[PDB]
Amino acid sequence: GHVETVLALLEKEASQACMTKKGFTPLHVAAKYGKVRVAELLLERDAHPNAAGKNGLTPLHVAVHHNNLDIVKLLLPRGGSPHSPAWNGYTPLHIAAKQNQVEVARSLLQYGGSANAESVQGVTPLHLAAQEGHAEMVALLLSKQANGNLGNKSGLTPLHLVAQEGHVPVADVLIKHGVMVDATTRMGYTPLHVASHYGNIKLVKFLLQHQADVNAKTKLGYSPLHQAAQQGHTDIVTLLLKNGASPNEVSSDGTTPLAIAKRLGYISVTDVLKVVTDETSFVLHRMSFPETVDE
Repeated sequence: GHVETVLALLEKEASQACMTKKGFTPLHVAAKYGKVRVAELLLERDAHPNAAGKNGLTPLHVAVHHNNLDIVKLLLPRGGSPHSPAWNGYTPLHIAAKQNQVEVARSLLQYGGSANAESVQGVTPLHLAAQEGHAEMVALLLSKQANGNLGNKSGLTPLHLVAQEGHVPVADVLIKHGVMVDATTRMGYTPLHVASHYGNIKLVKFLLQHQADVNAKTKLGYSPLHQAAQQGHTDIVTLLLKNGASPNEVSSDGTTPLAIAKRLGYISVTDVLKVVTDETSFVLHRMSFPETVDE
């Protein structure tokens, strides 16, 4: 970060195509190390921000990983990359949400933002924002207009992920906005099913209030009970049963919530579930897990 040295290098016309084996650009180290006085020097030679290496990364993507936003706010008029994805198809929106800077939403709001762009998985920036579910996100995301609950390849809707992490705040914000409470996955799992597998009574109570069905069955017969029993989360199973969840529902494999609780040797659960459950629909080991976005 010696700026007058770079001024000396400028008259010698060093190329701005200086590319390493890792795919870095001269803009990337200025984005990382926060040595930024040379940025106006780099634009004296009319630098172009659109530059993607082997990993397809942009100055904004490297900038948001370690944010010195004063450069980015001025790069945006200097032909900034509005919807640039990474090699993973990742937009700056959801990675900025996961990094969760306080003004990065305002930084993109200076231009705008798209929180529905498809990744290589099919996940939207709205869904990855809801997965972290920060405090300012549920306020700011309102200004952006996007599908409130957006499925992925799995069919995972923001509500589903919120139930997975059991973030009550986000689950509230989302229900208030009018997202689908019982949104289903490609296999047929709802945010209740998923919360019951998680075993979070809070992430289940909230959903009960949201009116997600307590007997929502999967395409293979698994219900939020079967799931709480396989998980061994007696708390969630009791919360379901108390709220009317049926305990005598046979799945596509012939195992009820009791059958499962038993096979898994969970006794605390088996005591309530086995008695609440009626006699097993059939005389007799495939489990049931909700979908999740891949790495």
